[PDB]
Amino acid sequence: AKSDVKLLGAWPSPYVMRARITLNVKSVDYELLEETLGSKSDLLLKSNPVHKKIPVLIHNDKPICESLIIVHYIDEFWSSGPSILPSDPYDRAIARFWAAYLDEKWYPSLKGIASAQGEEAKKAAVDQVGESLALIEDTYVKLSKGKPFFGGEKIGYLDIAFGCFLGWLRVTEKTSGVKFLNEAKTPHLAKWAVRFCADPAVKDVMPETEKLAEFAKLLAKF
Amino acid sequence: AKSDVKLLGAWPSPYVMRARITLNVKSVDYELLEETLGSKSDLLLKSNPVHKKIPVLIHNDKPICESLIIVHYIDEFWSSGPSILPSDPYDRAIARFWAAYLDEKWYPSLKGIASAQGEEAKKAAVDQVGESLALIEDTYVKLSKGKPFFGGEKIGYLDIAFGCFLGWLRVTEKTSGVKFLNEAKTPHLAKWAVRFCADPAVKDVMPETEKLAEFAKLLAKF
Ligand SMILES: CCCCCCSC[C@H](NC(=O)CC[C@H]([NH3+])C(=O)O)C(=O)NCC(=O)O
Ligand SMILES: CCCCCCSC[C@H](NC(=O)CC[C@H]([NH3+])C(=O)O)C(=O)NCC(=O)O
Repeated sequence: AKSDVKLLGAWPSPYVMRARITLNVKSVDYELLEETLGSKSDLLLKSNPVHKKIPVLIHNDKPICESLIIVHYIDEFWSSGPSILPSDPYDRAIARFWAAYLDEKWYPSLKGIASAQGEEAKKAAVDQVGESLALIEDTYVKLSKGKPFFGGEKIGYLDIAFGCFLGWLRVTEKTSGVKFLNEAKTPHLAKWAVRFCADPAVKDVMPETEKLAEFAKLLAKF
Repeated sequence: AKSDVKLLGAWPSPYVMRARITLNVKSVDYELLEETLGSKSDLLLKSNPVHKKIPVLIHNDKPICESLIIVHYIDEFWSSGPSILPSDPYDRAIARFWAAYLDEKWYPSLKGIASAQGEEAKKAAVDQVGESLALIEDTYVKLSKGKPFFGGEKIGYLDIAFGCFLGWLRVTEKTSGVKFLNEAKTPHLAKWAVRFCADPAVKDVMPETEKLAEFAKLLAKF
C-alpha cells in the first residue's frame, strides 16, 4: 500500500522495472520515489549505504536492495498472490540460472555494443548478442512448452528478468542499426515479447522506445 | 544416493565447497567427481554446456549449476532437513544480499591483490579487502545477535557463503604478507571462523591452508 511500501527508482532503469512489474503482479500499491542523474537522494544513501544503487524496496521502513533479491522478497512476502517463482525447486533453479546469466553475460554484452571501438570489435560484439539471443530463444521454447510465458500461463520470474530489458534492447537495435529480436530471427521470442509488453502488470511501466532512446542520449554526459 | 546425487567438483574450489557443506548439513550422501586442471570431463560438458564451470549438482540425472543456486536447490528440495536459508522473508533477503556482495565485490577484490602489478595499486587493493572485511565483521555482529553463526545456533546460508573462502583468504594472507582476518582487526569473525571450521558439516571438506597454497603454486599454468 502507499503507506508501507516505497520503491526507490528511476523510470529508465530495467532493474527498477523488475520491482514495479512484480509489485503490480501482486496488486501491491506503493510509493515511487524517483532518482535524478548526477545526485543521490538522502533516503537512498540511508537505505542502500553499501551500493547506493536503485532499485531499493522499503517495506515498513526496512530496505531491500538488488533487483532479483527484491523480486524474491515480494514473492516470498506476498505469498498468497500469484506465484512469481516456479512451484517446483528444479524449475526454480532453472529460472534463477537464466536470470543470473542475463545479468552476468547477456546485458553486459548488449552494452558492449555501444562501447566497442572499431568496426571489427563492434561486429564481434553484435555476433555475441545474436548468439546469446539464440540460446535464449531455445531456452524459451524448452521452458514455455507452447504456453505464452517462460513461467507458463502467467508471467514469471524469468519473464520479468529478461522482459525488463526489452526497452533498452529496442533502443540498442535502432542505434546500432541491427535487428536482434524479430519474427524472422527469433519467432518464439517475438511472439513472447508481444504478450509480455501488453500484460497489465507491464504495460504501464514499460517505457516507449522513443522516450527511452532520448534519455539514452540525455545520458550523453561523459 | 551415491547413485542419485552427483557433484562435479574439485577440492581447491571454494564454490564447490559451498555445495559439499550444504549437502552435509542435510545429511545427503553423494558421489563426488573431480575435475582436473586443463581438462573438462565429458560429463561436465554435457551438464553445464553454457559455462563449463563447477560445481554442478546432478540430481536424478538433472543438472543444477551455480553454487548459490545449488545451495538454494538443496535447501528447497531437502526441505525437511535443517534449514539453510533463514525462515523469515526479510532475514532471507538480507542473507541473500550479503552472499551476493561476497561474490560481486569481496572475492574479486581479494583476487585483485595477487593480480595487482605495482606496489601501491596493490596497496589500494589491500585496503579494499580490509574495508570489505570491516563491513562483514559488523554485519556478523548485527546478524548473529550473540549467536555463534551468521545463521544463529546452526550454520546458515551466509556462514557457508563466506566461510567457503576462508582457506583462500589464508593463502592470500600468506602470499601477500598481510593479516586480514584476526583477533585484532576482526575479533568476532576470528572466533566465528574457528567455530565454522570446527563444524562437522565443514571440517572434512575444508582443505588445509598449506595444501591449498601449493595448489596455488601449481596454478602456474600462466
Ligand atoms: C541509468 C539507467 C539505465 C542504465 C542501466 C542501469 S539501471 C539503474 C542502475 N541500477 C543498478 O545498476 C543496480 C543493479 C543491481 N545489481 C540490481 O540488480 O539491482 C543505477 O543507476 N544504479 C545506481 C548506480 O549505478 O549507482
Ligand atoms: C580454482 C580455485 C580458485 C577460485 C575461483 C575459481 S573456483 C572454480 C571455478 N568455479 C566457478 O567459477 C564457479 C562460478 C559460479 N558463479 C558459481 O558460483 O558456481 C571454475 O569453474 N573453474 C573451472 C573453470 O572455470 O573453467
